[PDB]
Amino acid sequence: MLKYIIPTMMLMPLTWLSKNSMIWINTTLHSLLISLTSLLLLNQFGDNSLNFSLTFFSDSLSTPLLILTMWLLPLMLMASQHHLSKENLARKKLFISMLILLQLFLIMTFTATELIFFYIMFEATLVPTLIIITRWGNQTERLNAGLYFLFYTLAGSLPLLVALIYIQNTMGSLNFLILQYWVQPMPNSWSNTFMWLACMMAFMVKMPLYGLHLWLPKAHVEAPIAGSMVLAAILLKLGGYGMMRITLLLNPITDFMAYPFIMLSLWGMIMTSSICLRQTDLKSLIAYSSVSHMALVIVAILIQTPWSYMGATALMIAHGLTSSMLFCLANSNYERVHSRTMILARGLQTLLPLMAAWWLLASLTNLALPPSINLIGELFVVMSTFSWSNITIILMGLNMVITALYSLYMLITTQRGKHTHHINNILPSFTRENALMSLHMLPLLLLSLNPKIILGPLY
Amino acid sequence: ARQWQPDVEWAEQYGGAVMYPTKETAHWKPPPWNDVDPPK
Amino acid sequence: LRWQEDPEPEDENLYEKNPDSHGYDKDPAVDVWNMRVVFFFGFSIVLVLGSTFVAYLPDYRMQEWARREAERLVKYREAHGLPLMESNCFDPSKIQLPED
Amino acid sequence: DAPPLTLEGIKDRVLYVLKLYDKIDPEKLSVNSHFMKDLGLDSLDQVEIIMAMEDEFGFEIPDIDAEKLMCPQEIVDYIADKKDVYE
Amino acid sequence: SFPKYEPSRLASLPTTLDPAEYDISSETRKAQAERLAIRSRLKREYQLQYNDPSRRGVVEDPALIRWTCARSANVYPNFRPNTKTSLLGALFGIGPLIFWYYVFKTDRDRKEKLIQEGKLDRTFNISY
Amino acid sequence: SWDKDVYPEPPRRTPAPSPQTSLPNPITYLTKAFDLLVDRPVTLVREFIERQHAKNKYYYYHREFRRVPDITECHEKDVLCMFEAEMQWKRDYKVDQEIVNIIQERLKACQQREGESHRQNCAKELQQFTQVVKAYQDRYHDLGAHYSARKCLAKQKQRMLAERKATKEAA
Amino acid sequence: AFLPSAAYLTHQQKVLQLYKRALRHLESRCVHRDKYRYFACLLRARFDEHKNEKDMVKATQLLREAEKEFWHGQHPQPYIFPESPGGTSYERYECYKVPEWCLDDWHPSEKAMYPDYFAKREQWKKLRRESWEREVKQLQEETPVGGPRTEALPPARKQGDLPPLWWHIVTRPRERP
Ligand SMILES: CCCCCCCCCCCCCCCCCC(=O)OC[C@H](COP(=O)([O-])OC[C@H](O)COP(=O)([O-])OC[C@H](COC(=O)CCCCCCCCCCCCCCCCC)OC(=O)CCCCCCCCCCCCCCCCC)OC(=O)CCCCCCCCCCCCCCCCC
Ligand SMILES: CCCCCCCCCCCCCCCCCC(=O)OC[C@H](COP(=O)([O-])OCC[N+](C)(C)C)OC(=O)CCCCCCCCCCCCCCCCC
Ligand SMILES: CCCCCCCCCCCCCCCCCC(=O)OC[C@H](COP(=O)([O-])OCC[N+](C)(C)C)OC(=O)CCCCCCCCCCCCCCCCC
Repeated sequence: MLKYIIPTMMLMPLTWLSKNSMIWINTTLHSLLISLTSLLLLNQFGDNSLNFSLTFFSDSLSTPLLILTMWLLPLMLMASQHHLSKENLARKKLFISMLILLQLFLIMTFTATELIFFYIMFEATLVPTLIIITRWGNQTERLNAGLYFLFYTLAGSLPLLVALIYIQNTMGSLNFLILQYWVQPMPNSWSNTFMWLACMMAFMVKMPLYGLHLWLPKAHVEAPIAGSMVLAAILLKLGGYGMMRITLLLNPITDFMAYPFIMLSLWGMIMTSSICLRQTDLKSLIAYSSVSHMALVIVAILIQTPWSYMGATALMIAHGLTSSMLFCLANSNYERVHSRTMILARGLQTLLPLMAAWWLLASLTNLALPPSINLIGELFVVMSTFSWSNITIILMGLNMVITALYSLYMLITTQRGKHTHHINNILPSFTRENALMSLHMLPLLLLSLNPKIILGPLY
Repeated sequence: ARQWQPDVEWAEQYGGAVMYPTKETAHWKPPPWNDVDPPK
Repeated sequence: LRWQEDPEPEDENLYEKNPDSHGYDKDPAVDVWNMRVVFFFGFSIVLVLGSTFVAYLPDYRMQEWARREAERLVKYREAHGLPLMESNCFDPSKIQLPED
Repeated sequence: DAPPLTLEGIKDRVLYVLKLYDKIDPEKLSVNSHFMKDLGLDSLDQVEIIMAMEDEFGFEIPDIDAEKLMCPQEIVDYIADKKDVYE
Repeated sequence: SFPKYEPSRLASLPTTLDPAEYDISSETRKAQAERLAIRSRLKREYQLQYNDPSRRGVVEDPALIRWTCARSANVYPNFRPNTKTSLLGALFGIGPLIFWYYVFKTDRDRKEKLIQEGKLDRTFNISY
Repeated sequence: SWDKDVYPEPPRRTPAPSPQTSLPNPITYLTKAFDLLVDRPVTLVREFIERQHAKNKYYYYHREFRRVPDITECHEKDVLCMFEAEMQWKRDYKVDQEIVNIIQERLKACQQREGESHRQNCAKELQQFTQVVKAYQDRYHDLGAHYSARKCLAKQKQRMLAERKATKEAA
Repeated sequence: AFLPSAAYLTHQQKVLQLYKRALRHLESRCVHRDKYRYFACLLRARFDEHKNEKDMVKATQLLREAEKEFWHGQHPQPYIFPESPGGTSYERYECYKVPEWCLDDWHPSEKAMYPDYFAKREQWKKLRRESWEREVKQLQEETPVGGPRTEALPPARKQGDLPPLWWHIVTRPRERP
């Protein structure tokens, strides 16, 4: 994995030795080359993971997250170069450096063979993200957004450090390859109960769990667009990746300890989706939709059946692409009306027809339209939770009603109806913006032709 | 439409002798700038 | 007049000083070359050659092999009277049970 | 479908309806004939005239606009302004 | 004589059936005149900006910004924990969680007892 | 082509055309037109492509995995042997999955090719399907998403304890 | 209670609006034109029975029980004109009513496709921006203290001035673009 870490590192001289006008072009070009190179991680086998070294490996779980991670960086650089056009050159290079450093931490968060190196990169992803949100955010509440984002995360993860060092001292190694073969059954005790909670609550925070989700609608709406894209697309999926690694060790206690965290998810995806029926802010609606979609991934990991893991990893990749596109579309309106209010600018299919087609496709992939990988992940989670308990289909099916009822409402409020009369700075769609929407949607649609590369280690 | 940066109302929250003024910590004026007091 | 301040600037339009703008930069040559870079290394290189790469993956996670091997093994045990699958994954002779 | 209206056509149809009304004599009617002062009608008759205009041209005049149309020329100008005639 | 119209929460009383409409008193007419004056003043303040050729952008509506700040940014500072909000927050927050907990727990205890007794038809179930 | 024994088909018995009416049916003329207009140019193009295949003939092989020791003869917490046992078990798991898929293809193809008398004429495929699904369920079901050869051996030992207890209590 | 120019509906306006609602709901009740014309003359006779009632309290009482009569005798599906609100063709064409400022966002290649139209548009925009300050100083010298009382705009009082706040009334979209 050292053929991906060193090009990402070499993007630091590439953004700091460039001309004052070429720093977006060079970083976009070479990060697109790194994203093209990311497809060599598809050397996956039906029995063995792709094990590079003592430090780095990549199974079929980490590989789609890595391809999505290395693909998201040129897209964040395309989204972020408009609102940072008046920016100082040094601060512009600092923003590009924080995105590069965040990519560098993510691509060896997902490949960390050993779990405390996973912890160090997993908690190292805070600091560039914190700096991006609290420095290049727009409003007053970006500082409170950074405080909530930092102190839910570290409150969840500082027990995780102690739990991982306990596993290091007890088992002898936090190598995930050794812990596949030295895993012992975790019995029923209070020590093992708080062992389970210390292993899980960090990822429950970063997914987010319902009830712990309160950092997210502050951290998504107060971030800039590259921050919103990286929290939606990747930084929620650190929790899912970490759960799918750490629930190996947490058996058979999970089979009676996951009950409060499934209910909180199965009712919470009803609540947050319901919140999306009444959100006046468009970016907050996309944030609460992200909570609603990651609650299904929480249920699918906690029931730990194979169909559930396959649906959860397909749902993570699909939701990453879809929610990143939704934040980019909301940014496309915010760069024209300079307010995130969803009822402000209406009727925008008369004014931006092709951008309304991109809104339509992103709204259809939000509501899980088949055969998209959104519906593949949604459907497989619903199948495995029907296997879990037959009554859950109620809480599933009702959610699939409400997920439609805000996916099209967002389509009808922003793009349909009579347009706002007193708004006249509605420019035609830039080629940068349509390129950004197409680079989100066209991989999301091509992955319907071959979904087997985004279905985890147990396809 | 531009980026919010703090004003005088935000920045004067950090100018007191303490950060969270209570009833006891209310008469505390901030210390002098060169830390040199009048000889009284 | 509290906290002396630059007035907030007007929203600048990239189409006014450049009606052929692609939205990348206020310099039109930089704008057109950033458009060409994004479209060539985004669509002509990652999407097209990436879809061609994923379409021709060398038997991704051995799922073709596992069919073909199965087409051997069924053909081995249809002909020899054996059942197509045993309920035991391992040989019951090589397992010591705890006595009771 | 829907042939375009002209000012002369709207004026001829408005006067054509008002000549088919048994309280307005057709020999006295003009485009500037006020209904209450120059024709001696009632406000109920004016409501019925605006309803005949609505049945004639197939669209509703709201009451706040209907109670201000007191001659055939005001009716023709209202239907002109709404149907956007003489493009 | 006639069945009196009973207005409801989602079927309001008409304007033409309200007895407070047919009062022509000057103290209720001054209120209507003052409301019309406020509406005319806000209308003029709007369309002196809406018809400006120099303006190219969004006419800022302080009522819309004020509405969004009331709906989002001014909910917790106007909260007081009392008997009403506590008996609503517990009955709506942990209530359905306890309900679905006992529902899914009873269902899975029933299904687990049927499976480990062999009394559940699980013949062709090999996808899970 | 494929192997006719692992994918069995009964011999096709089509009836001879016995036309009673004097009206010529359109289907014979459309079959002649499909043979003259479609089947012959596609056949010529495929013969050209087949000659171009025959000008350079090369081969691919079926990968043979030799049988390493399984998990029962691996020492506890000895990763160099139980790694090989686990990889062997995962490959055999994929193969057993595809055996179940082959028998499902047999069952569905029998149901379609028999049509309306499929409930009588597909009892053998239904019996083979029931056998292989019972074997797959006793072998790999309820293991979980972190399935391993240790989990499968523990399930087998639990089932064999149940079998031995049922043998003891009924003797 | 709600009008753009006045702050209230008069008694005469309430009686006339009840008369028109009663005739339209009667035409919705009784479909054929001869039978409608019979019952419409009967309804006109019922309104002309109490036309010269000088007592305003008695006339308001008659209006109130006539509203009760109407509300009992209305139609569940009244006839609505198609472009009238509630009709089937109402606000149908609003997705084709593109505002005129979008013509400022066109490319010069697609502005050159209509040379005379944009050359004639620029004199409308010149007329607007050379009349704007005159009509603003017309409004601010005519509006009394405390802002305007009513929503009525004054006309142009001079020769050469345009009426104040005229652009989005004149340059509004057509009904059928
Ligand atoms: C590996 C090679 C693969 C090759 C094949 C490609 C495979 C899929 C790739 C993506 C395909 C869709 C892309 C086009 C849509 C986005 C752009 C757009 O706005 O188009 C309008 C525009 C035409 O409009 P216009 O008149 O010019 O102006 C636009 C209007 O102003 C405004 O626009 P509008 O209002 O007129 O249009 C809105 C309308 C809205 O219509 C709809 O939304 C209705 C259609 C969707 C719902 C119903 C169908 C559901 C699915 C059933 C069909 C699939 C399965 C069928 C198979 C059998 C059954 C299983 O959109 C469409 O009709 C788009 C048609 C395609 C829709 C696909 C489904 C998207 C819905 C959301 C997800 C659904 C599940 C996933 C499906 C995945 C399929 C693979 O299209 C273009 O200009 C096309 C440009 C080139 C597109 C290239 C696409 C492929 C790129 C991949 C590059 C790398 C690989 C190389 C292959 C290249 C192939 C050429
Ligand atoms: C996000 C907000 C909520 C955060 C919740 C975080 C998880 C909740 C539980 C965390 C417990 C603390 C870490 C436990 C690590 C367990 C390691 C282990 O093996 O322990 C076995 C050991 C048992 O000891 P032992 O295993 O060494 O003993 C030898 C073995 N026997 C038992 C046979 C003798 O457990 C403990 O010593 C104590 C475990 C419980 C700890 C209680 C104190 C912490 C209480 C909860 C704090 C939660 C966060 C607070 C912050 C909130 C926000 C400000
Ligand atoms: C991956 C995780 C991160 C996500 C983001 C990724 C970003 C980086 C992007 C990298 C490049 C893209 C990666 C994904 C590539 C997916 C494509 C791919 O590989 O496909 C393989 C699949 C492979 O199919 P296959 O697997 O069956 O083929 C067998 C394999 N070979 C080829 C070796 C024999 O490609 C196809 O299926 C192509 C089929 C032909 C082309 C499409 C035909 C259908 C078009 C429409 C027909 C009419 C339908 C109805 C239409 C009605 C109107 C809508």
